[PDB]
Amino acid sequence: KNVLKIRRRKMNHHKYRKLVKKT
Amino acid sequence: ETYTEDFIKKQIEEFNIGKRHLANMMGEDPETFTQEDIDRAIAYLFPSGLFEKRARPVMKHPEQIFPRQRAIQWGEDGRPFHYLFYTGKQSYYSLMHDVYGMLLNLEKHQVIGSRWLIKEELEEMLVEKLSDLDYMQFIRLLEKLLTSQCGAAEEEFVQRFRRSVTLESKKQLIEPVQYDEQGMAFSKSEGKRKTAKAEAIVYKHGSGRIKVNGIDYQLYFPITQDREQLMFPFHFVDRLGKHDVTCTVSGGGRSAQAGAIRLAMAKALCSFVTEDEVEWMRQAGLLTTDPRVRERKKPGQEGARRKFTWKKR
Amino acid sequence: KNRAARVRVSKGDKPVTYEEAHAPHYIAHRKGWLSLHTGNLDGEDHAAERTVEDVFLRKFMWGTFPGCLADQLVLKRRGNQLEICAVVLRQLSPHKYYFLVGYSETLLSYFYKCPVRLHLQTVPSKVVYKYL
Amino acid sequence: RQFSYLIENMARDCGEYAHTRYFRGGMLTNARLLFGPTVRLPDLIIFLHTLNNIFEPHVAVRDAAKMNIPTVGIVDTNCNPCLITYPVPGNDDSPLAVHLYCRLFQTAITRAKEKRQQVEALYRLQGQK
Amino acid sequence: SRYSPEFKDPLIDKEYYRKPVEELTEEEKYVRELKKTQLIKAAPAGKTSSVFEDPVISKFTNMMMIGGNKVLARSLMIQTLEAVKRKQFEKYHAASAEEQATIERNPYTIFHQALKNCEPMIGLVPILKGGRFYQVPVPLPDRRRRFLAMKWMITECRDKKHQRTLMPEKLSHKLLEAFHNQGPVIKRKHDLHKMAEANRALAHYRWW
RNA sequence: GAUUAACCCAAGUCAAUAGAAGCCGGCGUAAAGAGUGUUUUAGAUCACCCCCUCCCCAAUAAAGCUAAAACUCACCUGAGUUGUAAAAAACUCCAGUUGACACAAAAUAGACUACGAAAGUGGCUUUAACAUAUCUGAACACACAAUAGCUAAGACCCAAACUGGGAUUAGAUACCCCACUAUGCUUAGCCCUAAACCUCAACAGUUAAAUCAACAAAACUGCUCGCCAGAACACUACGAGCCACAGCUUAAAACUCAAAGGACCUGGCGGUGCUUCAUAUCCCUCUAGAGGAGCCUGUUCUGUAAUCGAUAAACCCCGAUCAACCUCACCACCUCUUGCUCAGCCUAUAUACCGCCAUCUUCAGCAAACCCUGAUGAAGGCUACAAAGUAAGCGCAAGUACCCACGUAAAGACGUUAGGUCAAGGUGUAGCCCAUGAGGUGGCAAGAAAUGGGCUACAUUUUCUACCCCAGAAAACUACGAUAGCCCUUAUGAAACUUAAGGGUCGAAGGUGGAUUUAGC
Ligand SMILES: [K+]
Ligand SMILES: [K+]
Ligand SMILES: [K+]
Ligand SMILES: [K+]
Ligand SMILES: [K+]
Ligand SMILES: [K+]
Ligand SMILES: [K+]
Ligand SMILES: [K+]
Ligand SMILES: [K+]
Ligand SMILES: [K+]
Ligand SMILES: [K+]
Ligand SMILES: [K+]
Ligand SMILES: [Mg+2]
Ligand SMILES: [Mg+2]
Ligand SMILES: [Mg+2]
Ligand SMILES: [Mg+2]
Ligand SMILES: [Mg+2]
Ligand SMILES: [Mg+2]
Ligand SMILES: [Mg+2]
Ligand SMILES: [Mg+2]
Ligand SMILES: [Mg+2]
Ligand SMILES: [Mg+2]
Ligand SMILES: [Mg+2]
Ligand SMILES: [Mg+2]
Ligand SMILES: [Mg+2]
Ligand SMILES: [Mg+2]
Ligand SMILES: [Mg+2]
Ligand SMILES: [Mg+2]
Ligand SMILES: [Mg+2]
Ligand SMILES: [Mg+2]
Ligand SMILES: [Mg+2]
Ligand SMILES: [Mg+2]
Ligand SMILES: [Mg+2]
Ligand SMILES: [Mg+2]
Ligand SMILES: [Mg+2]
Ligand SMILES: [Mg+2]
Ligand SMILES: [Mg+2]
Ligand SMILES: [Mg+2]
Ligand SMILES: [Mg+2]
Ligand SMILES: [Mg+2]
Ligand SMILES: [Mg+2]
Ligand SMILES: [Mg+2]
Ligand SMILES: [Mg+2]
Ligand SMILES: [Mg+2]
Ligand SMILES: [Mg+2]
Ligand SMILES: [Mg+2]
Ligand SMILES: [Mg+2]
Ligand SMILES: [Mg+2]
Ligand SMILES: [Mg+2]
Repeated sequence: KNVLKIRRRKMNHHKYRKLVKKT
Repeated sequence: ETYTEDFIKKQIEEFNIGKRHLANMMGEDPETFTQEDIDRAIAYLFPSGLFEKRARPVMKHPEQIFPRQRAIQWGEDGRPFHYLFYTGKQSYYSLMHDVYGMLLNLEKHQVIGSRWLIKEELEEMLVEKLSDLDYMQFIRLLEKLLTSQCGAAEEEFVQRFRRSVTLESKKQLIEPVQYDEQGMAFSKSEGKRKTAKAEAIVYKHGSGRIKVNGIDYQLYFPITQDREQLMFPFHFVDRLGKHDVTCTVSGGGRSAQAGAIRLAMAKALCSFVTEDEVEWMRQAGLLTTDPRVRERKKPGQEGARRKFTWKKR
Repeated sequence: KNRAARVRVSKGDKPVTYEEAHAPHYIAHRKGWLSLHTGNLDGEDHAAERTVEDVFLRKFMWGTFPGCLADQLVLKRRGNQLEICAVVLRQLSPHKYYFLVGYSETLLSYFYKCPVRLHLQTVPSKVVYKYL
Repeated sequence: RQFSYLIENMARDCGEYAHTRYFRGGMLTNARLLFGPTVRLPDLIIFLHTLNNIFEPHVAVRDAAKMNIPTVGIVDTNCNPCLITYPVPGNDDSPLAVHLYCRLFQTAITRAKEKRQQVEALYRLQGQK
Repeated sequence: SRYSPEFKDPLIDKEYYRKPVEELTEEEKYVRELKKTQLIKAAPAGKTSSVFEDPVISKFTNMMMIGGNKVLARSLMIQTLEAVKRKQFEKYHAASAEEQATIERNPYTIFHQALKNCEPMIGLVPILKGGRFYQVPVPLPDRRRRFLAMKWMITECRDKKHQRTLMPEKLSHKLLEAFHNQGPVIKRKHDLHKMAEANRALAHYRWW
């Protein structure tokens, strides 16, 4: 299988961690 | 386009009646009118300049014209005549069966002028279409039959599938030795190099004089390499200073003329040397016409081979 | 890819004549010329005029025998004689073929100021060489 | 192939047909194209070996069933008899077994053809008188 | 080529043919009976059965030929051979009875030895590796060694450093220098050897 | 949208809204077996009968121990060592031999497949020690849970986030090199997360029937618990709990979309593998060139009142085997209106086309009609000691042309690039008709500049003359070198500073040309 569903979650989690760090 | 037996029978009746008509047209005896006469009369009455002869008018016997057709392979009841019909290759496999059967019987009991027929000739003896591997398998089986102690019955069979090939001897032809008014023996030959054409008369006895268009060879050929070419044939057979030559050459340049004379002298000189010496001249390249001639220029390119510059991209 | 005078392969249902089935490189090899005269020989004159006359006669005969021509015309010139040899079909009544022969021979003789003869060979249907 | 020559001769001697060579795709299911629209197919196919040379069922076993042709077949312990109409379990490898089978079928076929002529001939003689 | 593959090259060698039959081996006997059935190409208009034929000089002459002008190329060659011989006769007559023995006066012996003194034993090929081209010392076949010796000699004589000196005088002077292991063509060989030496560590980069 | 006709229903028609219409299906890859094990109340029939893998191999905890390799120290030798596609930085109380010497890690055995609930566990020894004589069962509990991380105190060989330096790069917050810290270790407490996946639940049973969407690790039955119900929002918000305070667990909704998703087939593509090769051909090699100078010619730009088309390979001395007028289609001005034509249009559209072509092709494939395989899916169809293909026709091939049977021409299918051409001619569609048509006069067609192709050169293998290869002269500021410039004459034409030829005058750049690049067997 491709990892396209993982990649969506990967970016969501990355952006969330960065938002939390920024705020 | 299938052709039935009744159709061919009618075509042969027409050819025999027309054969008598054609003989009557030309005022020749219809009884002694051969196929060579038919072809000659048809070429006169229907002149065709088409380069491909197969496209020209023809009046041949139906057997020569029409292709071979296999007859029906089953009767009214629908039963095939041959026990190998359902293979689709009954003629090929019947032959393999016959050759395989002979190889078995031998065990129970115990080149230069001929070649094997090609696939297209086997495909006509059998009247079937064959693969390339089918042809090989059949030949591998015939070769296996020669290596055995094949008898007379097993030799007439193998010869049916062998085609005599006419080897052409490479032995150089020799010109006749002629005699002049004074009784001096001489030979005459000709040579071509590029656009130069030479005719040389080599005398059996002489002092080594060579006349080219009436001129001394060293005055006619001031270039030393052109003179080496004249020396080459006589030097190779150890006959410098033993023959007189009078040759005429036209066309081409100085080098092409020296080459044309070299070939003309060598061919004429073959009349005065031993057969073994003539084969040495042949093997030395002295009796072969050089086929290397100028190639035409093609349109869209600078030369015979050179292309126009591939423009910078 | 070359296109000139090439009937292209199809599904095997298109009947072509012998004339149609041969590309130009077969001219003088497998097929002959449809007009024979002396204008294109070395040292001969009036090739341009013979060419115009030939183009007209082909168009003229196409429309004078509409739907009747089964193959290209063969044009023959001997001296001042002009012979037109045409392969036609057997649909038109013979009376119409005699009318059009008399009409065409006469009209063309006065047009080009030469004795013109028309030779008709009839076939039941267009002769098929192969199905491309 | 050890018995190709034997089997081809047995067929010719009994007046029947043999196909011991490579079997080309569609000899039976596409016979009209390969042979002609009026070609008559076999009424009975006898397999003396039901497997091909890669140890798989001979393609004609399946294709004989497709064309609704009954099949007689010698079926060894490694063969598949499901589609063979009249299977005969027996050794297909030993020359003694294979030779026997050829004698039996050859004899059965030769006797049956002779019987057909006897019956017909008697049926005609009695018909006239 | 206008010769079919069946055509074999002609063998122009008088000795090869006069050789007696008894001396022949069973292999050499087969080749001779075979050629009697083969097609033979016409002899090219260059090489003949002359005893004065030298394949090396004929090859050097062709490498000097510009635009198919063989007459001029041959003229320069014979002028160089004459210029070499005259320079050696002058050195010979001006020398002492002892030195005369060591002075060579045959221009063919000088020409051949001059080229053999310029043939390079090792060569360098460029090899792509790791994004940089590397010069790599590589053995050279004998054909390539002979060609390079000739090409370097002709190239040196065509150099513009020579002002108004004719080719027969330039080439004759370069041959006599190389005959004595001197001159710029010998230096060009030594440089190729020094560059191949300095690139000794890069020999492994070769894969053949 | 209008209009004509038609269709449906009909005193209705049907736009919006709402309702009617849904749980016995699933959980390897589509959503789903919750990281692991163990209850109660219960459920099951797999518990009595009735039976065959107890012990040992790398479970776990504790204590003790060490063979190989490091580090460090010492003596003796060496001047370098380290780093690699190749370098730099770095070290030089450095390196090599020998000896002494671990709170680190655990070759081979292991081609074994064992232990443990899982996580995990493969150096040695010893002690303790691996639940349940039905099964299932706690997300309301309890006890565990790799790596990373936190708190505190220690150890420290080596490795190593971060950081610094070196190098690479347009940049390089990377990949490559060096140094070094947290950290990996121990002790004592936390944290409770993994693609914790063998993505396949426990127990019992079966291999026969329908074997079976595909793929993967064949298809199922009984029973039970857990879980799932379009995508995305969302490992998110809020609430709650927690030694967690940038955390974990549980976990939505609004707005939005007509899909998302799983597995395959075909094709393309891969800085895609292996093998074998290319033959003027990819590299190396061979010869002469282009790229530098002048000139000729095309094109692009700029300019002009003043055409058009081609324009990566496959444009660029191309349509043109050819523009002073004409040609001519352009510009300016003037003139004609059933017009040389039973008109005309070089007006738009080559992305409507015929016609004739480029291109792969310096290819060998295209394909009707059948047959068979795949459960009768998109699709696929060969093995010669042959295993499902048979194949008309087309192309190649063969023949033919040229001097051979060689070579060179010619030929070269189906398709590819909506490739070129409406300006060869013809033509679909649209448009112009006192003008987008027709005619006349005159005129443009240049060069700041750039660029493609070619020509002639830079000379001594040359320059001039004789000759057509046995010569004489020339040879650097009067040499080589313009086919350019200027002047004159001539030729063609009605027309020539303009086109061509010749002569005179003039004697310039150029001194053999970088990266790159063309052709030839
Ligand atoms: K209403
Ligand atoms: K998890
Ligand atoms: K191991
Ligand atoms: K160990
Ligand atoms: K896994
Ligand atoms: K693919
Ligand atoms: K250049
Ligand atoms: K150029
Ligand atoms: K077109
Ligand atoms: K057009
Ligand atoms: K149009
Ligand atoms: K000058
Ligand atoms: Mg993958
Ligand atoms: Mg997102
Ligand atoms: Mg040339
Ligand atoms: Mg072409
Ligand atoms: Mg068996
Ligand atoms: Mg899933
Ligand atoms: Mg699990
Ligand atoms: Mg649990
Ligand atoms: Mg339990
Ligand atoms: Mg943990
Ligand atoms: Mg820790
Ligand atoms: Mg370290
Ligand atoms: Mg540390
Ligand atoms: Mg430890
Ligand atoms: Mg795991
Ligand atoms: Mg899971
Ligand atoms: Mg469970
Ligand atoms: Mg959802
Ligand atoms: Mg998470
Ligand atoms: Mg959260
Ligand atoms: Mg919260
Ligand atoms: Mg090339
Ligand atoms: Mg230039
Ligand atoms: Mg233009
Ligand atoms: Mg354009
Ligand atoms: Mg265009
Ligand atoms: Mg005008
Ligand atoms: Mg004009
Ligand atoms: Mg106009
Ligand atoms: Mg197009
Ligand atoms: Mg040929
Ligand atoms: Mg061609
Ligand atoms: Mg061909
Ligand atoms: Mg286009
Ligand atoms: Mg107008
Ligand atoms: Mg001038
Ligand atoms: Mg005049």
